[PDB]
Amino acid sequence: LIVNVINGPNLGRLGGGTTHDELVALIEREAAELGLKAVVRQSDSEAQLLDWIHQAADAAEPVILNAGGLTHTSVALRDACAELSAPLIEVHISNVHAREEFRRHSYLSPIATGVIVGLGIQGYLLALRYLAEH
Amino acid sequence: LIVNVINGPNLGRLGRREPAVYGGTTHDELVALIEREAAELGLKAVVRQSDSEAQLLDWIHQAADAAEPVILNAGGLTHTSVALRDACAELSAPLIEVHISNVHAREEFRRHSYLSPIATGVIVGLGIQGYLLALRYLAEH
Amino acid sequence: LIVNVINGPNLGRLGRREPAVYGGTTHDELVALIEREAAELGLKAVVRQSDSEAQLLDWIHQAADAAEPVILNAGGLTHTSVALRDACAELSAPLIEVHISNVHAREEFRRHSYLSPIATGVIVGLGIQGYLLALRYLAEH
Amino acid sequence: LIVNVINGPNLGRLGRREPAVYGGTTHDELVALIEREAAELGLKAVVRQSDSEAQLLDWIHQAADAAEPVILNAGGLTHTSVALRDACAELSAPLIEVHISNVHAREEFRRHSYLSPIATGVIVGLGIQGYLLALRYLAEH
Amino acid sequence: LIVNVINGPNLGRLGRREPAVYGGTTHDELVALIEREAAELGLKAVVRQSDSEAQLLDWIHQAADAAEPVILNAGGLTHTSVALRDACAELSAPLIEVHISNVHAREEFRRHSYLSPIATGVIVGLGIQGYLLALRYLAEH
Amino acid sequence: LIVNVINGPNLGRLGRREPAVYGGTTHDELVALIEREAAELGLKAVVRQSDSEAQLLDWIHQAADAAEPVILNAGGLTHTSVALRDACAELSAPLIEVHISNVHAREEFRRHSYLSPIATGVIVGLGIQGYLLALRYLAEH
Amino acid sequence: LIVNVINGPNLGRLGRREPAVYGGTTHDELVALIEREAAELGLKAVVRQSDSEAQLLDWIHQAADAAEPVILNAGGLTHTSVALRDACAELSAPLIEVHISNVHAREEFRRHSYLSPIATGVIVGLGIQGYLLALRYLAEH
Amino acid sequence: LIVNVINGPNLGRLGRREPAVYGGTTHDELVALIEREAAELGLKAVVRQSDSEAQLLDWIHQAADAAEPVILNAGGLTHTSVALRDACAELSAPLIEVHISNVHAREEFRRHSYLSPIATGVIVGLGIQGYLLALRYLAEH
Amino acid sequence: LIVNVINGPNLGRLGRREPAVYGGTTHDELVALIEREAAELGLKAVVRQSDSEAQLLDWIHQAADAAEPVILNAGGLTHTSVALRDACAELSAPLIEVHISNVHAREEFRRHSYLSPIATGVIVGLGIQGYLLALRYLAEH
Amino acid sequence: LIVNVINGPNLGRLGRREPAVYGGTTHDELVALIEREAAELGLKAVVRQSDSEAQLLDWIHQAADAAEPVILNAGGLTHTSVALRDACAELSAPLIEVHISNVHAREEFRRHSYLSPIATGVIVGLGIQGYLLALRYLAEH
Amino acid sequence: LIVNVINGPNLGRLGRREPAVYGGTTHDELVALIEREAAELGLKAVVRQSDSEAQLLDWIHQAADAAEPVILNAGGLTHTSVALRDACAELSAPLIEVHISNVHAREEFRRHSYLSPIATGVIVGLGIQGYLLALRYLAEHVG
Amino acid sequence: LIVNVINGPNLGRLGRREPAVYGGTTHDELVALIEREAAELGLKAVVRQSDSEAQLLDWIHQAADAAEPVILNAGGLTHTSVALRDACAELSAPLIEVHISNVHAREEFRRHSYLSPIATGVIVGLGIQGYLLALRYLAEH
Ligand SMILES: O=C(O)c1cc(O)cc(Oc2cccc([N+](=O)[O-])c2)c1
Ligand SMILES: O=C(O)c1cc(O)cc(Oc2cccc([N+](=O)[O-])c2)c1
Ligand SMILES: O=C(O)c1cc(O)cc(Oc2cccc([N+](=O)[O-])c2)c1
Ligand SMILES: O=C(O)c1cc(O)cc(Oc2cccc([N+](=O)[O-])c2)c1
Ligand SMILES: O=C(O)c1cc(O)cc(Oc2cccc([N+](=O)[O-])c2)c1
Ligand SMILES: O=C(O)c1cc(O)cc(Oc2cccc([N+](=O)[O-])c2)c1
Ligand SMILES: O=C(O)c1cc(O)cc(Oc2cccc([N+](=O)[O-])c2)c1
Ligand SMILES: O=C(O)c1cc(O)cc(Oc2cccc([N+](=O)[O-])c2)c1
Ligand SMILES: O=C(O)c1cc(O)cc(Oc2cccc([N+](=O)[O-])c2)c1
Ligand SMILES: O=C(O)c1cc(O)cc(Oc2cccc([N+](=O)[O-])c2)c1
Ligand SMILES: O=C(O)c1cc(O)cc(Oc2cccc([N+](=O)[O-])c2)c1
Ligand SMILES: O=C(O)c1cc(O)cc(Oc2cccc([N+](=O)[O-])c2)c1
Repeated sequence: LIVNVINGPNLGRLGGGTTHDELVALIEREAAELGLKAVVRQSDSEAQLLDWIHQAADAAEPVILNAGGLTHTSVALRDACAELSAPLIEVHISNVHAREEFRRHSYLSPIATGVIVGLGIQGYLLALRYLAEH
Repeated sequence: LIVNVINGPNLGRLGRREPAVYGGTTHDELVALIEREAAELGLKAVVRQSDSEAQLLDWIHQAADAAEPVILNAGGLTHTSVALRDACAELSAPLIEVHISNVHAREEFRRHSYLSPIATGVIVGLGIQGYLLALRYLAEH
Repeated sequence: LIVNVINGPNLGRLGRREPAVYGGTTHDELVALIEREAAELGLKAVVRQSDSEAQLLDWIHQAADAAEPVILNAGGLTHTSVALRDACAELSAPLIEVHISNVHAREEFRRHSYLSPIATGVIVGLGIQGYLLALRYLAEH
Repeated sequence: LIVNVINGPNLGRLGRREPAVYGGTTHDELVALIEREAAELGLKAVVRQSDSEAQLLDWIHQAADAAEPVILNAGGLTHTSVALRDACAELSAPLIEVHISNVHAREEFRRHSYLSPIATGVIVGLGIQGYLLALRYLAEH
Repeated sequence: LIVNVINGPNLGRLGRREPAVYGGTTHDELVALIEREAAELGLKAVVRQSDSEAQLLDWIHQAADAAEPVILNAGGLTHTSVALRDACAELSAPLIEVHISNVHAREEFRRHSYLSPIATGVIVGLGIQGYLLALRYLAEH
Repeated sequence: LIVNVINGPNLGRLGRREPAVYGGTTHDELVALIEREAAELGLKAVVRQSDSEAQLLDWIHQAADAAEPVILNAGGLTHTSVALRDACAELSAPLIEVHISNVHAREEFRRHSYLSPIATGVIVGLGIQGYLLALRYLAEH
Repeated sequence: LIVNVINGPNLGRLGRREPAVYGGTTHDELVALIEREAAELGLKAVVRQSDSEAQLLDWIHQAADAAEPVILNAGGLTHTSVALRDACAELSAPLIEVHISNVHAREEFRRHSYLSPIATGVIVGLGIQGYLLALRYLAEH
Repeated sequence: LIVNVINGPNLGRLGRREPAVYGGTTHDELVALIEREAAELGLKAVVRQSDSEAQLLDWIHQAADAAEPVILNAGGLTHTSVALRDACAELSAPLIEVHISNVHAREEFRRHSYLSPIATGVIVGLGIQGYLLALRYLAEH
Repeated sequence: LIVNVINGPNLGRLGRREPAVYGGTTHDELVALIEREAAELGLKAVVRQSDSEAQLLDWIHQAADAAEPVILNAGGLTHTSVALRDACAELSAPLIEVHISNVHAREEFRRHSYLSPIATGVIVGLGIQGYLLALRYLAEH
Repeated sequence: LIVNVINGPNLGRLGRREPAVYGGTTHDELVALIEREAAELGLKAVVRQSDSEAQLLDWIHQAADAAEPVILNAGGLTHTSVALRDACAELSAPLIEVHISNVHAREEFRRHSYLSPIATGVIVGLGIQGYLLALRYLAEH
Repeated sequence: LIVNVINGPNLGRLGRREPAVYGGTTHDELVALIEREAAELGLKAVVRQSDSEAQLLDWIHQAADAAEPVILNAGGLTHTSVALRDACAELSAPLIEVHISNVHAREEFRRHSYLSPIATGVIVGLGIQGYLLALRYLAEHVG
Repeated sequence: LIVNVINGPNLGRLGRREPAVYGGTTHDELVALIEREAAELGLKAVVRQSDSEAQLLDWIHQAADAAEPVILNAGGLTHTSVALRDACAELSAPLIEVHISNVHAREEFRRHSYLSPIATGVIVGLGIQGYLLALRYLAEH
């Protein structure tokens, strides 16, 4: 089945050392090393993430979500994310607890299945093979 | 490469209580899943639990001297121990903090960790599968 | 006369989610309700929904320049957009903030709203009805 | 059938100057007017006012036995009474919190309320009519 | 040999509402229970409930002046009333704060008390038996 | 020319206890002291006392009507009662808050008051003379 | 039927200090005192003291399995130990927190406990006798 | 009997800026007024004003050495200066803190003083007569 | 060199609204003014405005790519957006944060900025001229 | 047309180290830089520095008497001195608070100013040129 | 005669990693420094380290019962232990609390201590010599 | 080597004031004890005292241009003065904060210091012997 990998603001600026296009490629290759198909999408717009997230709620598909800094400010994002009936994994490339004190709070974490933080790009792959239990 | 998995207070219990939250797999079963699964990655995994803060510091020092990676679920001490943060700050190999359960979905005092700011990173919410994934990460630093 | 009923993010999507919190009626059903009711009262409701702050602001700006009353349920944005608040502060005719659910009976953070300080009034927890009680008011003033 | 409208401290003083923020309507006019509209909706209003906490509680307890609805403007006690909060908690018919001024547009302390969380909804800053709209809510259920 | 058992606002409704937090047995039977038990220990119990803060302060003053010990469940007034604390602050005989429910296992606000700092002791969450245990302490003092 | 002198909860008990913290002069002695002073200043002083919040409010309402100055010691309601503050916000004539002890040298919670922001002035720590000095102030306007 | 009395750090030197804040009663005198009164009520007290969190933790584990009750005085860990809180969360029999002193009359840091929200109830500031009253609650259930 | 009237920073500009706020009376006019009150009261008052913190401490020292009461309006330093507070704590004779305007009807930072806690009492918001009333209080001690 | 002037939400409504808070100059005038100054110093000024967080982000990215300096006014996103902050973080050229009004004179919530920490400098409350002074700096480096 | 530039504590040490946060030019060189720069604008600048708060206040007073503008760099006093604030709150001509370094990128206590709400505007983080641009703002409106 | 010198969690790793921040002296070497310094002054120091809070508490009761001075560096526990503060409150002989690093130059949570308020005095940031100056303090008083 | 011993406000009154807290040695004696002790250690120690912040800033600048160690007790300035902090940040030789009394056992606001973060070290509450121990440490370098 399908896994939605949604990246938030500033994530298209990637390049860790890997770029975003390279990240789409490693996520997909792996997904396929499992019975999984991955759809990686990226936008700097709250309304666009909102859209993708609704689309995943109607589909009832897992979502992986690294929301950038909206992790820390968006409730809109949280509320439309609660409805998700499949797992939600929150991913942060860098360790947000080792930075400014405001990064140590997330409107998403409470409603996520789980959260992976600070393990780099591999945060994405790790999450995929949590999901591969359905 | 050796890997240290260290489990703090109350992890000896498990999954003898609170299946809804903490799972249902025994601590023994867990030693066995971690070990077999690490062998399968080409690592050797030493796993221990202890309810004793002093003992966890000892093992963490040992890791520091031997320069080995650490997978640490400090349990309750996660939210209270500065002593434990300090011993871990010494580690030069990766330290991953693990939570079986999703702390951000419980009492607010659990949303705070003295260790996170000093780990390489954190897994929370993913159940037992959370170790193992930490293994995979370490498997290629 | 003319009244702009603005609904923010995750609205739309009404009736397709926790019926325990938001009722079971659609966004298309609510609008029918709103604009039938507005006639009963000799006004013309204009009802819209966007998940885009930028969009919601455009609408506010428009109601400011035509000096039309606004009934606004800003959804999530309510607890976060100083921007959204800055737009409504310019309104020269009444502004009524409306929440479907009772925000005072949920997570503590839904209890502060950037918009209320600068609204004429606020209706919370009266369900979908809240919009129609907002209409009237209005009708009077 | 019966709907209990109840006002707290200083509301006897309505109309009679203080009207930059509370209006020119006296309390007996408001009584007349809530009953005028209540009748015109099929309901029978019982409007009462007291400066006494113990009297307010006593009225609330009686509604909780009669299983009648309560529209409550507790004035200043909104912001401080847990006693008033608790008495309202047992109400099985709707409770509607109502304020004449926009509490969010004044002193910071006025922005908290012990009542909201355990009420069905709140109406704030609509003036008098705040009351009439709560009656409208009730009539529709 | 004389002991005052003073019950604050809402306690009169004990019964009667939410059997799962406050208990099944009503206020009259609480009186009756307490008086039999105070007699057993060779004490005369004067149990009294009011919804009126001024009434409570008065009872308290009488107790100060007669140097009688006092057992107190202030109700909502525990978290809010400095007057009450000031009345209490002058008892020469012991003063025991009692609450049927575990306040700490509830809303944040219930967890602060004006009374505890100037009380001899505090008994909480032990149900209606808390009053009886309070009588034991006094019998032996 | 009438000055209202108004003492809230526990001032009934002045002199009866706490010799160092409040002094040995009783409420009656105070009432007399205050009347003498008034009629040496061209004034008429009515001194009342109540442990009831409702009564205090009533008296405030009556001063607001007659446009008369108030010297007010609210005791424990100073720190807690928003109802009081609002009643007081309506007086056309000067309001002077008075405290016998130095509230600033005691528990934290006593250092804040709801009254002073809306009072002409506050005299604190000056013991019984507070009232007589406040009288003098009013004699001068 | 068996009751677990568990005392934490510092409690091993009762009476060896401060007749003022705690009793003039030693630990063994208290153990004798507890065992005896326990027998009177038809129970089996097992009183046990440790300065060690790890050892406290394991006594709690045993009691959770044995499905026995627990009277817990954790000492300073009361205010510091999430691990202690978490071990107790699992007890099926009642948990009752006991404190010789009235903690609420001391440093503000002593006025918060991690234990209380998960306990059947709490007894504070009633000296050595707080344990004997705890036994009475359990004899009763 | 010598009283010391000390005025801190900005006070030399009275009358020349504001009010009211600070009244129309100038510092020179206040000097004459305190000289006439001092005569009427049968004592002495030495008024001095300085924008300098160290000047103020020196004067305060001399008063602590000469056992003289102090009346102090310390201007901005009231809110910020621990130096002045320590200096004041030493006074054996009474210390009355005076503020011309009502500090409680302004910015929240004005509502905290470092002086009130170690002062005999505080007069606030009676304008310039504040100084006069405090001189009268000292004419008892 | 080329300077980017970016202006976020509501800045297209330069009065239009609130003359005494933001000034009488419109956005179109500001552009022309900015361009005279640019030209008068030999720079190119690109001025652009949007009510969209995504847009501003995107303009920021292409300034980061072009290594061009940015004179930014996020107008409200300033207080709320950490995303916006993350984008400016990559600016290698200098970043000037500009506010037309003095935010320190306004509600407290305007007094924190997520941007200031990473800005080169900040100019606040000099009205439209803030932008001009910010070019003048970029001219001199 | 005089403009007063006022520098507070430690600004006499400009360029005597550190590199780094404040720049290489010393206070004597800046004094002259500014005077030259005011003359090219037709202003006449008086630059003064002092480490004495009284001095500063005396200086602000003369500007208040002369209706003259003021560029103030209070240094450390900015975060601490309510006395400076009130001084300044009386200037009828523009007040520009200037800081050489970017206070928002240093310790959190440096992000708050008592001056800012009463200045006309604030320039932060543009180094020595801060002063130069404040003159430029002043050569207008 | 006797001074109890007690070190808490983590002090066993002094100078054995990392810093800089805490000097480059081993705990063993510190034990020696303090003991020779204590002899020069005509005192006998007992120097103990433990990562175990029960062990720290235990040494403290003993110091309380013997009425001997404690010079204490509780390391991690300083910021978190109420258990430790209560045991220490019993000391009627002088209690001087020591820190090798400057706690006020570091993370906020390190700037509060449950121990300072019941200590005679505190030395912070004077490195290893913190300990010696406390010994000198004890020895300039003495009757 | 020359060591600068700087004492702030109120420390000239040392020894003639609550010896309970500051002990009974005067300030002149203190000068001698320090001078003497410094000689046997082989250092020249200049000791200075002022109540004036400017005077303290100046002494520190001199020490900073000299590159000489400072032993500093700012008294009350420690908790308030940022100006003082910044003057000390500039010192290249070690700086020792010294407090005669144990600040951690007095009022809470004394438990913070603007100086400790930037000082080599602090000695607190070991009385006057603290200044000597600061010399002893400086001789070691
Ligand atoms: O994945 C994160 O660790 C993360 C955490 C955040 O608080 C924000 C965030 O978005 C970005 C914030 C800055 C930069 C980049 N980037 O792609 O170079 C992404 C990413
Ligand atoms: O792994 C966690 O998510 C976790 C988080 C905590 O805040 C504490 C914690 O330790 C336990 C706390 C209680 C029980 C069990 N258990 O083994 O059923 C473990 C574990
Ligand atoms: O109208 C509300 O009660 C409300 C309150 C909020 O704090 C957020 C909010 O946005 C929504 C959040 C989730 C769902 C829906 N919906 O109507 O399907 C709306 C709506
Ligand atoms: O209904 C209110 O808006 C309201 C809110 C309060 O916080 C207090 C309150 O009581 C009053 C407070 C002041 C005046 C009047 N009055 O009827 O002129 C009423 C009324
Ligand atoms: O006894 C208590 O547990 C208690 C705790 C409180 O915070 C308030 C209190 O007063 C009441 C508050 C609500 C209800 C009832 N009641 O007797 O049904 C009593 C009672
Ligand atoms: O809340 C106060 O700080 C306060 C201040 C007062 O001057 C009076 C007051 O009411 C009383 C509070 C306690 C005692 C008495 N009394 O006259 O025995 C009165 C309370
Ligand atoms: O039992 C208590 O009231 C208590 C409360 C505390 O905050 C701490 C505590 O641990 C102790 C702390 C100091 C002494 C003793 N003791 O039994 O001599 C016990 C005990
Ligand atoms: O006496 C006061 O009300 C007062 C309170 C303060 O917080 C500061 C204060 O200092 C002054 C602050 C500004 C002006 C004047 N003045 O007399 O022209 C005095 C005066
Ligand atoms: O939130 C602010 O502090 C803020 C400060 C500004 O200088 C601008 C700003 O954005 C605006 C918010 C509201 C209106 C207008 N406007 O251009 O009339 C701008 C917001
Ligand atoms: O001008 C500033 O940016 C500034 C900000 C402060 O928080 C304090 C301040 O005073 C000084 C603080 C340290 C040094 C110097 N100096 O002249 O080298 C000045 C200056
Ligand atoms: O002595 C200190 O400055 C100190 C301060 C602390 O906040 C903790 C502390 O214990 C240690 C904390 C970490 C390391 C080491 N060590 O001996 O390398 C000791 C020691
Ligand atoms: O030396 C101290 O511990 C100290 C701490 C302070 O917070 C202030 C302080 O200044 C003094 C404050 C009051 C008196 C005296 N004195 O020398 O009698 C000094 C001194």
